[PDB]
Amino acid sequence: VTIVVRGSNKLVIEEAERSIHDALCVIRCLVKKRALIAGGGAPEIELALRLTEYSRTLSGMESYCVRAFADAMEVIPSTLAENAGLNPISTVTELRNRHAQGEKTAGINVRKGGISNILEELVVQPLLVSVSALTLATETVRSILKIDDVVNTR
Amino acid sequence: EGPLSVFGDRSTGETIRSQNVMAAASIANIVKSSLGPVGLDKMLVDDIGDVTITNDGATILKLLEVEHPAAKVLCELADLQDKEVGDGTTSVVIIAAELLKNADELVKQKIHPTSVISGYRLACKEAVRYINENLIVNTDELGRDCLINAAKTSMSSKIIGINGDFFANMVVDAVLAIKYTDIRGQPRYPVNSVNILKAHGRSQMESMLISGYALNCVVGSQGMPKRIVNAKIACLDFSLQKTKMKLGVQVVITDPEKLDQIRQRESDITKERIQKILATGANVILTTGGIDDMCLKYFVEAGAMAVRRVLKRDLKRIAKASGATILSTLANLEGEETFEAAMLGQAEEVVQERICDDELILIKNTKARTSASIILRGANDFMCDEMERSLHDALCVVKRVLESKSVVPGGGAVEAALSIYLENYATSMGSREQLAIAEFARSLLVIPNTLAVNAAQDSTDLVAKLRAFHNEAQVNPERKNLKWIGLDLSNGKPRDNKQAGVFEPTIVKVKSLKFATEAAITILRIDDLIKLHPE
Amino acid sequence: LKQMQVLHPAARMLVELSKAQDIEAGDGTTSVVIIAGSLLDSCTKLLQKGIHPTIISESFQKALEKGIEILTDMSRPVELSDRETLLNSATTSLNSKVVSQYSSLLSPMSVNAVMKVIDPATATSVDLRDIKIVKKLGGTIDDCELVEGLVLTQ
Amino acid sequence: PVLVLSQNTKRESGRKVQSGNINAAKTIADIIRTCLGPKSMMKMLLDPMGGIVMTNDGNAILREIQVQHPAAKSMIEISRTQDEEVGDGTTSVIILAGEMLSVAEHFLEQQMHPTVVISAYRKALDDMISTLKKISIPVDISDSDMMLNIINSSITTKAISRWSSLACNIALDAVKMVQFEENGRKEIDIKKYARVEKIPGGIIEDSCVLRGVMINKDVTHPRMRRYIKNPRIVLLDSSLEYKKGESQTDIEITREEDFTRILQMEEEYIQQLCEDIIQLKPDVVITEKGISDLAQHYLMRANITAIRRVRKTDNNRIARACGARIVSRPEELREDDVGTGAGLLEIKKIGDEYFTFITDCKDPKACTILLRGASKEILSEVERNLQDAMQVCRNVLLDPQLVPGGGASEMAVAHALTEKSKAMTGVEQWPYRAVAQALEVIPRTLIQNCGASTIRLLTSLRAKHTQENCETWGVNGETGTLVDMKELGIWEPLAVKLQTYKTAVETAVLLLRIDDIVSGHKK
Ligand SMILES: Nc1ncnc2c1ncn2[C@@H]1O[C@H](COP(=O)(O)OP(=O)(O)O)[C@@H](O)[C@H]1O
Ligand SMILES: Nc1ncnc2c1ncn2[C@@H]1O[C@H](COP(=O)(O)OP(=O)(O)O)[C@@H](O)[C@H]1O
Ligand SMILES: Nc1ncnc2c1ncn2[C@@H]1O[C@H](COP(=O)(O)OP(=O)(O)O)[C@@H](O)[C@H]1O
Ligand SMILES: [Mg+2]
Ligand SMILES: [Mg+2]
Ligand SMILES: [Mg+2]
Repeated sequence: VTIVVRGSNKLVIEEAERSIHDALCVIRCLVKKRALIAGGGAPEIELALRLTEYSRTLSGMESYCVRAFADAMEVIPSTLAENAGLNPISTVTELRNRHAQGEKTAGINVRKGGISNILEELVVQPLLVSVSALTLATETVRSILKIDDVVNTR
Repeated sequence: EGPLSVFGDRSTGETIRSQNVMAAASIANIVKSSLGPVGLDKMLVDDIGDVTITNDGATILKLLEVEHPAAKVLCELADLQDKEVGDGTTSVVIIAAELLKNADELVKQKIHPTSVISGYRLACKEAVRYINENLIVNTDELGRDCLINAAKTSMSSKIIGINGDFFANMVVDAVLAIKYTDIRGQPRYPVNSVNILKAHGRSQMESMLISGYALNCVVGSQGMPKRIVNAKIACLDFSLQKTKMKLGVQVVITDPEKLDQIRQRESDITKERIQKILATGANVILTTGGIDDMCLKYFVEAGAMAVRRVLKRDLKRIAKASGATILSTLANLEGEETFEAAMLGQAEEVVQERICDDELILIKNTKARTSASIILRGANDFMCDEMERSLHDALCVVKRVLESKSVVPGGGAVEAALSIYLENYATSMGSREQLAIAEFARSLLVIPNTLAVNAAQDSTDLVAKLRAFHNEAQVNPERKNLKWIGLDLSNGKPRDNKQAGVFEPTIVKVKSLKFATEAAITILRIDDLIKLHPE
Repeated sequence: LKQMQVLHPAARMLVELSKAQDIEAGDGTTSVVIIAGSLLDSCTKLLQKGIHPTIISESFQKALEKGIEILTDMSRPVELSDRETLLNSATTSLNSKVVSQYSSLLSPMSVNAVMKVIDPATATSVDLRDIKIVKKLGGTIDDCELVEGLVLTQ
Repeated sequence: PVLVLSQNTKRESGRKVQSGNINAAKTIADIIRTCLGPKSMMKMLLDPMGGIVMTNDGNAILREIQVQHPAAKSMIEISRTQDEEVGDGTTSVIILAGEMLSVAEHFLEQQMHPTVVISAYRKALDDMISTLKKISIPVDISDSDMMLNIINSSITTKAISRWSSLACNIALDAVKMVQFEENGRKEIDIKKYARVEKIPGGIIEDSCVLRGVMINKDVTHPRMRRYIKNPRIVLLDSSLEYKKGESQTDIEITREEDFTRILQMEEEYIQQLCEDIIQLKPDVVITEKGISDLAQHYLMRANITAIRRVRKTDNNRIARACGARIVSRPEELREDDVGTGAGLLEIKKIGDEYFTFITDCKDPKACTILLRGASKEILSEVERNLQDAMQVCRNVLLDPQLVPGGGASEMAVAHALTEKSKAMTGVEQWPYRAVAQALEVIPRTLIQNCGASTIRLLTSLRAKHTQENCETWGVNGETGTLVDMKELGIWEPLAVKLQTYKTAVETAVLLLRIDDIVSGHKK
């Protein structure tokens, strides 16, 4: 099949082509793994909550590190709250409070300007995207932690 | 900086936004003085001393050197408007710049750019929908009057302004002479098939329309005739020179007695071709290739005209008009070469005319189809070039009017009506898109303001009068006919422009609005610039 | 990340990270870099407290192993015969770009393409070289179209 | 860094641009206005190659000047367009354009928009044309005395007036010998068949027009005759020698006899070629290419005279004069292509150089003009004057109408416009009169060059033209009095006046529409 892309400028044509490629790759990801998950920052906040709970179980220095991992997952919701002109502290606190007492599909609604169920707004994404992102990020950090020198060569 | 070793320069935040806006504004300020029947022209001089006189937005923006991207976007916008439609290349830049300025005024307040973008899109869609109520069907009017008025309106503000009637009649006749007979689902009018030639000399009122075709070429030799009454025309696409063998073939001689008969053959083969052409009664032969001096003698003796180095497109137009057939070779569906008399065109007269110390060729009254050409006279070369550029606009406008049977008033009636309607319609949204729609409506109002300012009139009072009249038109249905009162610039008062005869195709307005909105949206989204250092 | 020219050797790895995601998913190229940066930021306090980098790496691996399980437990199965879910996923992936306003035109097309190239009964992956994108200047973004045939430029 | 948007382009706008354009145009007009009328003085100019131009023609002055302001370039261009279109009047057009542009800033400085001035000028041009056509006078072209009078009136201003009765005759004859009708009804007076040859020395009174042509060539071999009474002439476009083909020809020989054999065949070729000429029994052979020595041998054996390497233009003129036509293959030479209209072929020496004259033609349609004189500069000026005279003759032959000179036409048109303008209302009344009063700069200048009182003569002439039938009164440019052009006899063609007025008005209209300038924009 062929797609013909039209536009009034070269730059907008390039951006349109990139966007169409994004959508095509998303559908391909959905084909690869028949699984769906809720967007809008819900996975990150739930991950932070559950890892904070899990940290209490562990004992020793390891516990501290796990807690740090959890605190590094709330950057995505906070950013989503900042870009929309919302208050990040209140928004993230409300997200955590609502995720800690039941329903796990809460998220940031920019149309409503607040916090609400995310499936009612019909924003979803594949699971492979999140899983691959987390795995690659963790592997890259582990690789970076192994370095202790810089040498200038020819 | 410190972080992000980039060996470039980075700008972020309102700063870059403001900078971008200023760039756009500058471009508008270059052309704002060339809009309307009162605006004047521009002179451009390069580094070596060539002078170009023009008031065409596309030409000015193409000849300038620009390097800020936010201005190159507008330059390409003007080029696209020229390609798609062919008129209104100055108004679209003004509209886009004003939209960008009014949107930045809101974005300086804590209004998110996405809301402005959505409001702009909604306003553009609704304005395009509403314009289809201001239409006039040209078949309802008398067709010739509508066409003449459209052409004369397009021609105003150009060097051929006061001569609007003469050139309007010429343009309408030339366009009607080119109408082609398609499948008959819809007729088509292929403009730029009408040749335009320039020759300085007599006054511009001595420009002529030729019912036929005009070639900027001269006869091959001074011994040939220079006028044929009943013309039989053969069009060729190959050179008539003494034959040479191709790269693969070579001559090796071991017996001297066989040399001479070879050297004759090279001079004979081509002759045997020419006779085949001349045996069918052909008088005029046109060739895109060259003709040797040895071959010109056959035409000279036979009493015929031969023209060499004819452009391909001119040959295509001549062959299509006169009914002839273009031949790249004489070979047929058998092994031999023949020339038949059924592939000859017929013309009622062929002349070589003299114009201001040079010569050119006229082919008059072709029989297969009608064709046209225009010869433009002026004081010098700059004037003639400006007239050609002006005439192209009128030809394109008349083509658009004929293809799409609808016209729209001019002078600023559309802008005032749309501003009133969109300002009224913005109340129903009741959101942050209301502000964006109101700014769209207020930005549409820059055209009548510029028109009044260029005429050195009171812009504020005149625009207020227009808005009051159109407001009284939108309510109180018994006065619906006030939606056509435009603007009169030679006296400074409104006047009914539909009866006054100021018309324009609706496609101009539609495409200008769409393209301007797209450009404003695509520029309104940038919040960070990174400029890398040269290598 | 590719169009800039990052000079630091560490920052020259993050770009590669994004590349990897583009190969695997085609979406979430920004989120992976954000997450990597946040983890490396959180590592500083642990380094100051006297933790050894090896312990940090092991704890990050443990946290990743728990997070994958949590995310998998979040998910929800989908079937390719439901076009509404595919449309929702595509329009979610498409509403962050300049062409969001044209989503009601670009969302179905994409889906259509992916359903005209694969065999849904046995599809295990998609070849995107079977879909050709042609860029043509002129018009507006509202003029993109889907051709079930052949398009040539010469 | 240096944030820029247009890369060092220089922009100017406002009233300063209009004032600068008008000032530049007036400055251009100021250089020339001393060269109008029968009392003009010459100017000498130096060209970049070291020569000298001592001239009086307006175009010859303007085209030798380098300038930067675009308005001056426009003025020079209109000068050269006037020169090309009609050939005369390249001084009055510049002065008229300058005056018409000068009388406009008075309205521009009184907050009046340029478009109003443009409309007024365009309205006035049509009335100028109609009034010019109203006072025209027809001329009979079969009266030679009247034609000589017109040509003389055209050349009383230039430097060859001291020999006017000579030059006039020359000009007339030349034109009458080139008027030519051919297939169809197309008549032409093409001036590429009237060649001017200059030979320094002698005296100017020996200049003449030959019934024939004249070339700078000599016989190929000394034994050829240099004096033939009634020659038959064939013209060739090819070379009488053996040349190579172009089909990548090679020869491989293995036998003793082949080499010499090949060298013989070439000669045999030449022989048959020469025979194909001798079959027509001619006396003169003219070719544009070379001639081999063996061909000269054969032709001399056949008692022929040969010339080599004549230019294509000279061959075309000889063909048109003697009555032959050019042939490129001798095998296709007929009797109809042999020219028998000549009456003498002679070869003389003119100051250590050989020249060939083909003269005494029965009815030639091409001619040559032989000029003698003191040096090169004088002959160049005489050539320019002869060009002016012949162009005037052609113009009068293509359009037999006449209008009075000396300023009668300008004052008549000005009076007509002034009388017509009092029937109009509105602002456009005032620019409309201005152009009318801009037509009085032609008589005034004349008076200033004669050395008379312009303030009294102009008002006397204006009062004289107010009467009912005085449309032919003007200024005697040699004494400084008022005289009727009927008795003085200064008449000029209508085409020159029409072109002058049209070009001047259109140049003013073009220059009134500029509003800003942009420079240094890299193409
Ligand atoms: N006779 C007239 N009266 C009032 N307005 C006019 C008249 N003729 C043209 N216009 C206006 O001039 C504008 C077009 O200006 P123009 O110089 O042709 O540039 P462009 O059409 O390329 O934008 C149109 O908006 C039209 O309304
Ligand atoms: N309508 C929406 N409301 C709230 N969040 C959204 C919406 N659409 C997309 N998002 C969020 O935007 C995030 C990423 O968007 P995007 O800018 O494309 O980053 P990336 O390219 O890394 O995916 C996703 O996590 C998703 O949850
Ligand atoms: N004897 C004369 N008396 C008065 N005016 C004359 C006389 N001869 C020529 N003129 C005028 O001189 C003008 C010609 O100007 P001239 O110096 O020849 O250059 P140009 O012909 O290029 O203007 C004509 O308008 C003509 O009326
Ligand atoms: Mg226009
Ligand atoms: Mg994304
Ligand atoms: Mg003169």
